[PDB]
Amino acid sequence: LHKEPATLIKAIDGDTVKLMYKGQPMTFRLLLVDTPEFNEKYGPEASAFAKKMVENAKKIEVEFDKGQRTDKYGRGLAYIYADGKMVNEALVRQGLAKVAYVYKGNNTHEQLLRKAEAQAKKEKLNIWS
Ligand SMILES: Cc1cn([C@H]2C[C@H](OP(=O)(O)O)[C@@H](COP(=O)(O)O)O2)c(=O)[nH]c1=O
Ligand SMILES: [Ca+2]
Repeated sequence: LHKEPATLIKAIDGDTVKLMYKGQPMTFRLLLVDTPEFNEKYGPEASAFAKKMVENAKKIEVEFDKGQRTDKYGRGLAYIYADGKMVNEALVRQGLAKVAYVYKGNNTHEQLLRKAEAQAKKEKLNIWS
């Protein structure tokens, strides 16, 4: 996989964010994770964590997987990096997201994320508390 440039337009919630990619505004949905909706338990904390991450970053990057790059709602599907750290992974590692929506052929970082989930679960963090 390859990291590509993007810039932040606006934080949205734990697992979606608005970025400019190839010069065009798009909403990205983070691959392989599910954060709680803002209205649910840990939703506000997931949103806050994801917002801090992308707002503090000097460099945002988008990494597509091998399969579909847009979902049925026209959201981009990608792994999002903030100053080299994967947002998808960081949410999971903090117990603010579950590994989820693992579809065949867009699952390159599955085992990396499951390893983070296991560690979050072990330390009983947030969702796992
Ligand atoms: C993460 C992801 C979500 N989706 C679709 C599945 C779900 O369909 P449904 O809306 O029919 O439940 C929805 C979940 O996104 P959200 O968790 O943002 O609601 O997005 C994909 O198709 N591919 C993906 O990789
Ligand atoms: Ca969600």
